[PDB]
Amino acid sequence: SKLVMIFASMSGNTEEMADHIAGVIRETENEIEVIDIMDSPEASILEQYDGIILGAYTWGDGDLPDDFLDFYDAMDSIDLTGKKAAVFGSCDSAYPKYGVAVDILIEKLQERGAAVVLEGLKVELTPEDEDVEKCLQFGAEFVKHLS
Ligand SMILES: Cc1cc2nc3c(=O)[nH]c(=O)nc-3n(C[C@H](O)[C@H](O)[C@H](O)COP(=O)(O)O)c2cc1C
Ligand SMILES: OC[C@H]1O[C@H](O)[C@H](O)[C@@H](O)[C@@H]1O
Repeated sequence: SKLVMIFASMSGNTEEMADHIAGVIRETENEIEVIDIMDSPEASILEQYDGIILGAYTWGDGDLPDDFLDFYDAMDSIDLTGKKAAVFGSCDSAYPKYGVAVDILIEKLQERGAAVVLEGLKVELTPEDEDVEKCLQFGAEFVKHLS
């Protein structure tokens, strides 16, 4: 199957997670295109993939990264019925609205008809060894839902 991952990372923590998850998926008989939100992908591309993984840190007052805002708006016009999806991100418990960008992106995927097949994966700041193993389990469990 053909998969897409779109991630946002300012300081590198969510990108570390993205690279682990994608590297695990690449050891299966599936292809994945990993795209940084800074490179301005259009949301319509999500319609062309069998599975979708989004990654995002949380910013400001429990908001999406600034660079995700246009893409998020454009998601109101796409049809994701049938697709398998999941979301991850790095987080900081110095903030009350912890990792809520993950929850916001999950909600939007649900609204557009995607089957969200995993709980959101939240890691505190830079992954430690146990967090890295959680990234491996996320990728392995995601693939199981593909046909
Ligand atoms: C201005 C600012 C606001 C933030 N607001 C939140 C927040 O509401 N909730 C949260 O979990 N983290 C918040 N964070 C923490 C980042 O999401 C966290 O540092 C994360 O590791 C960044 O991921 P990245 O390395 O991929 O950029 C905020 C960080 C900054 C700098
Ligand atoms: O493409 C836009 C439309 O897509 C779907 O029909 C949504 O359910 C609807 O809320 C939205 O207006």
